[PDB]
Amino acid sequence: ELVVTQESALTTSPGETVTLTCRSSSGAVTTSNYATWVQEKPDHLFTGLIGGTNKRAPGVPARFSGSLIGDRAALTITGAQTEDEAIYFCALWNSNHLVFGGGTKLEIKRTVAAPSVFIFPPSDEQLKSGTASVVCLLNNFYPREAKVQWKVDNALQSGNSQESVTEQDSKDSTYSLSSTLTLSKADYEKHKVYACEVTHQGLSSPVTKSFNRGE
Amino acid sequence: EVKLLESGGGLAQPGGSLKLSCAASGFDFRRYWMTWVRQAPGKGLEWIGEINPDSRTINYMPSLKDKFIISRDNAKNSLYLQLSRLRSEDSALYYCVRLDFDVYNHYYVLDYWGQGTSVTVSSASTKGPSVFPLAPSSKSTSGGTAALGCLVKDYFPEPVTVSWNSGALTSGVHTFPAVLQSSGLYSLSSVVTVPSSSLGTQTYICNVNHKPSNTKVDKKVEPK
Repeated sequence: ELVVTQESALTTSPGETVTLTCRSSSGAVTTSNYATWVQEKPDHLFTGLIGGTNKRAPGVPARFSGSLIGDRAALTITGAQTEDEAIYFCALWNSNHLVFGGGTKLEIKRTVAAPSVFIFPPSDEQLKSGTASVVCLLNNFYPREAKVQWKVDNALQSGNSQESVTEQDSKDSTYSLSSTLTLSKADYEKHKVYACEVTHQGLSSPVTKSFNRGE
Repeated sequence: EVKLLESGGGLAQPGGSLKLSCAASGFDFRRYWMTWVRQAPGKGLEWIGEINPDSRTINYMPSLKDKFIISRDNAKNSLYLQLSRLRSEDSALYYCVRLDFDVYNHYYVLDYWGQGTSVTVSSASTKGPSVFPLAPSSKSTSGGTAALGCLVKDYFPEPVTVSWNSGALTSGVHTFPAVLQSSGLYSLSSVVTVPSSSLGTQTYICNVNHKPSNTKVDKKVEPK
């Protein structure tokens, strides 16, 4: 059972050279494996980049090239651009079959950006249905690491919130994050102050956004 | 353009079968090898198999054969994938992919990919989403912007498509990855940020479609 392995994630600055590798558990990756690279961009947009180890596909920017380094197949990007933010998969041919690697997220580095933070109280329409969702938005930040803490009447919330982050934006190189606190309507009516508290490297001290129920 | 339109996905019950299909245009389909690839949620790519022009060489991923049947109909420029003995592990996006062959150059690339059709294997029933506004406030601005959005809540299965003002509004938009709640139902939010002073300047309507339950909703998000 052939397992192809790639680095999970790499970070590079614009203009810098970055090298993605692809190794095999059968032994050395060789020319006979016909290494291919595929790029995946958001909305699952796939582009074949390299075939036969080091043959660039028609239409693919010269910036990309493929080769072997010791044991492994390699995709080099010479002068990474912001639009190169993507997941890159290599795939080795073997016997008849083709086997994909697990993929490598390529993050393009940029200067630290603090999030804008917003809190949304539940709509009057949701409250009619018996539940209440409070949403917190962290918009356009870098780097990705970010803590969100929910508090209700100053009490730290635990295990009743969920969280979701976008892929790196291909233009400004930022991330955004959405968090939802769910409680029942009855529990929502028992408390006044709903706060979303956010720590991030770009903030010199945490930002809190809050609202008062029925105000 | 090259086009590869998949269809046939949706909800299937465990044990049951399903037939995906894929219609091609913009190239001489007769001449090209074709491939199916799939991607389970939050996971990597998995090659399923390939078929040559005359349907005489059909290679499969061995570790799951007697399960997927690949065929093609060159007169209809169409590729087919038959799924049987369905399990939750088969839940994925299935991609129709064109393989460019080149024996002289020593070259085999998966060059054009379809957008994919979603397959979910579950005995759970379909559920349409409720759509709730995330109202903006002139008083709740941050980083020179106002935020507004839609909470698309309690649906099954994936996916929902969301857009703003019938696709006319794209700057500032973020649709977040859906989250799976402890109820077993999905939830997602979509937001728009705008410069603060532009808030009253235009109407914002999020359009939410959920094909499995035939739900279409247009929700106006009034500043409030």
